[PDB]
Amino acid sequence: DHSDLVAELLKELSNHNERVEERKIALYELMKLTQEESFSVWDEHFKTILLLLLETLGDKEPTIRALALKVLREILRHQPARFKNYAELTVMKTLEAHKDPHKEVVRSAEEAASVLATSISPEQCIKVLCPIIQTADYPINLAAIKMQTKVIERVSKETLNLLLPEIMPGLIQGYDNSESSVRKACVFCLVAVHAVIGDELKPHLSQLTGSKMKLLNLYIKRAQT
Amino acid sequence: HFEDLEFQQLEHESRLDEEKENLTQQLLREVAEYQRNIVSRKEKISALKK
Ligand SMILES: [Cl-]
Repeated sequence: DHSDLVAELLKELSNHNERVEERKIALYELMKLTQEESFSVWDEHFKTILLLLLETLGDKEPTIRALALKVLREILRHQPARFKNYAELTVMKTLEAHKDPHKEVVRSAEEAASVLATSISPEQCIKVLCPIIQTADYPINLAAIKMQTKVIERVSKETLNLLLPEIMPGLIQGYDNSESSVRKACVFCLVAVHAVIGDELKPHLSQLTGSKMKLLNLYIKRAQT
Repeated sequence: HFEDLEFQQLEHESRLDEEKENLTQQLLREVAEYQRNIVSRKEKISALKK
């Protein structure tokens, strides 16, 4: 029933940079069967489907790239457990799409990123974002910081404290970044950190200036109320 | 949209205090370095005495 459609989806999706309309329809059918949770053959075809979908993120057509991100988003929502071994690859592919020249692709990537941050293992996601936050270019680093915030909102105190030496250096550095969006994203991330460990965050912020501390505390007292 | 502009104005309203604190941190690092240079040389002077 579905196995005959999948064969079509595979051979169609492997047609890179050709037959745009046929691949849109195949993507829509896949996405529809994911949302409806009618796809009973994820246990058989997930790996191949995912890899062909991630390769589709680099298509020439922006409408194809945007649609593939929407499909990826729904697969993340309904089959998050299957991304355990492809977590790193999916994260980097989703973040990379944020620097797309076309706004529809960037928007889809943002939607896919927000879902990804809650569909992935918390500890695993932080350890892959930390080097990205510190080294990547705008706005990929910005997207990585926002994703890290969503993850920290879903961890315990003990889990976060064991990951603090990896997280904090990037946020401190990011508070001094050129882009105001990155600086603002770092403040909001620190607020999320404070929401978990409380005043145990203070000694990690010994490097920050007085006014930078006052701006952070302004958003902290704003969040709890 | 407006949240970004508020954040950017809060930074500006403390811009002067920001620069004085940055400069202070630089001066504090230089003093600390000079203090280590003195300790290093006083150790030599003490050793060269007897
Ligand atoms: Cl497979």
